[PDB]
Amino acid sequence: WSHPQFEK
Amino acid sequence: WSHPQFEK
Amino acid sequence: WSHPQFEK
Amino acid sequence: WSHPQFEK
Amino acid sequence: MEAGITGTWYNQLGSTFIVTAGADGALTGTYVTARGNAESRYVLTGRYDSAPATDGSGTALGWTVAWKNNYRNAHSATTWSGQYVGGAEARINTQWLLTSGTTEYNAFMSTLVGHDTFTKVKP
Amino acid sequence: MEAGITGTWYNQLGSTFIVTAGADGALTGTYVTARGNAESRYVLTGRYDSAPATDGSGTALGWTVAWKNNYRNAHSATTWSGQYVGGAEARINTQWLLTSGTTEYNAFMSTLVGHDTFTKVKP
Amino acid sequence: MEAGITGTWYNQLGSTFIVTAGADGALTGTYVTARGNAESRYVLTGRYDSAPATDGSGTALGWTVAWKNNYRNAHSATTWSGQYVGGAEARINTQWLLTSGTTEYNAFMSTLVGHDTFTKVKP
Amino acid sequence: MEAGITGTWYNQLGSTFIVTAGADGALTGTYVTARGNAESRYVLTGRYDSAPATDGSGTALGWTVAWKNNYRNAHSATTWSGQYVGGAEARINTQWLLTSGTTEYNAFMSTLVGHDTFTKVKP
Ligand SMILES: [N]
Ligand SMILES: [N]
Ligand SMILES: [N]
Ligand SMILES: [N]
Repeated sequence: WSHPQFEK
Repeated sequence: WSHPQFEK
Repeated sequence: WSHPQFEK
Repeated sequence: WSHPQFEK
Repeated sequence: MEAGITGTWYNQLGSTFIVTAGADGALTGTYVTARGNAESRYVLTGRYDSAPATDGSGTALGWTVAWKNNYRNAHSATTWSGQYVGGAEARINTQWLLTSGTTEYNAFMSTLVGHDTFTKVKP
Repeated sequence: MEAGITGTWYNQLGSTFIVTAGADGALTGTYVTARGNAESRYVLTGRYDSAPATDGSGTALGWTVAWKNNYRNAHSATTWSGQYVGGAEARINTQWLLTSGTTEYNAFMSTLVGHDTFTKVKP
Repeated sequence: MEAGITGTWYNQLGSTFIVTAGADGALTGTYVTARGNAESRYVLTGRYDSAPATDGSGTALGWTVAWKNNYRNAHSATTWSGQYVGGAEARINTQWLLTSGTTEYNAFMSTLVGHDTFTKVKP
Repeated sequence: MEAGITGTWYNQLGSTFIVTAGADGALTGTYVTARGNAESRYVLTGRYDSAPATDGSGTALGWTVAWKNNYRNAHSATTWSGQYVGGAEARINTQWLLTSGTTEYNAFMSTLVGHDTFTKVKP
């Protein structure tokens, strides 16, 4: 779903 | 969550 | 050393 | 050819 | 003559690999997940070195399964890249990449990597 | 209907990917290295998702080239695992694994990894 | 003397890499995700070749970020493996592996792979 | 409190991993290749999740070895990305990337990939 490495 | 390659 | 995938 | 990570 | 790749291979987690190696370098056949029912069966296609080195350790090959059949669609594809090694301990050593179509490519859960060892008998 | 994958794709380093996506999920065609002569042409086979998500980012696919033709044999195979993304900036985003047959598998230079972006026009 | 690695590097997607290369081969510093607030800051440690080849293309290095700080914990770690290339187009070319702790290792979403190019100025 | 990572780990091919996991998420210690002499010893640094999920399968970590010591320099760096799993069958499951500095990055032998399982006792 979500992970800080790929955050916008 | 789920994917056929890893199904038990 | 060499391989076709990387040839110039 | 050779590299310490794979040495016998 | 005589690739030793044709036949049934088992990974260490219950999955099955049924392949024919054609004279020409073609791999064709069926990947069956551990569930081992009709829903679990997927087409595989790939290539192998039909003329490996005589000194060498093994026969380079690779194949692809797109995770879509008549029953279900996981909108993804795995490629296995590896080497067949013959002898009484026959093996296909692989590393794999699983890409999902749906996922924005430079986001979380785009491409997974792992490894699989295939043997002629189950563990 | 209408995969947008069929045709000619170019990576960023001079290589060419000529593929037909069949109704059924088959990929077939020819990989041409940057040298772009007869010696540089290799069979490719793979699979793709013939029914991608309508919301989704893209179409999962993969293919294999065994680096053997009528002219030469590098005793190796590369698999590309990736996703087709359509639109006026059409792309195939991939990661690849190159395995050499000859190399003892758990030694130096067994399996290489990298990435390739394919576009409808050269850089 | 003079590694050219010390300083601030930017990937192509908004993330920041602040590192000091010590005389000894140590990499230390801070990885900042694209959100670029306090919550987005993570410790990084790694190593580099403090005596690269004079002919060579570049300086081998790697580093790890465990995705835990004072604010949040994604129970995961990424490693970047790559090479620094100097000149007016200075670059760190990397491939990365993201492993999640929580995930049964030989299941879905255990280890992700991708690539990042770092430059001295943002895109 | 009590990571279970601190100590000596053995891979399946004769290599040794001596690490201390600090309160803070630091990994430090020494990687010893299978030759197991002074020349075979390299610094390792990395990170781990100092607060893993209580439900979870494991503890995410990674580390880097730059293949340079007082004796020799292979102008390269390996990163291991993985997960510690505790219990009487304690394990560190990893995948690794080996990058060479010297090699033009988008050429042959730039980045290798493989996997290593570490256990508390040799095979
Ligand atoms: N972002
Ligand atoms: N299974
Ligand atoms: N080329
Ligand atoms: N060894």
